[PDB]
Amino acid sequence: QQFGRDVSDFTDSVRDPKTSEILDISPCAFGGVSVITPGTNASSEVAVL
Amino acid sequence: TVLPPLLTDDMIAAYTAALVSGTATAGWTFGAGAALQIPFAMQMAYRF
Amino acid sequence: AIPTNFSISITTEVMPVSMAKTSVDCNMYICGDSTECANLLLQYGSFC
Ligand SMILES: *[C@@H]1O[C@H](CO)[C@@H](O)[C@H](O)[C@H]1NC(C)=O
Repeated sequence: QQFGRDVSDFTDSVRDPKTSEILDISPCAFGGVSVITPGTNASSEVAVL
Repeated sequence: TVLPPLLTDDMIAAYTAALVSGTATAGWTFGAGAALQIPFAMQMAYRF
Repeated sequence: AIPTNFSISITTEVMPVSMAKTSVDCNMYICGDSTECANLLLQYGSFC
């Protein structure tokens, strides 16, 4: 074997072709951004989720 | 296509007739639990 | 006929109240974060 697939057919597992060291692939980082505000009437400072 | 339903028309009739005969000889008791033998004017007296 | 003795009984019923609330990022779904996909995606606007 050379490469693993996940429970869906994306390659998440790579064995190094040079050292035969088998490595997981993670995603880089992604997600969502939310904003916390008390109201523009109330302040100008925010918190970010 | 169209498929016929499971619960057929005469079944649909015979489940409906037992809604009538049991209302006509047991009344409130027909639905309240075990159906109980009783006169129909007594059932009306219960309802009224 | 009038009931003389009786019983009691507990029955159960079950009914959902919520759902697995999800979310789909478009870039890691319709693109896979290729630069090519994001630039034809502007031809569809803020559909996502
Ligand atoms: C909210 O804004 C109004 C004017 O837009 C201002 O008069 C009011 O003082 C503000 N509220 C607070 C709590 O400062």
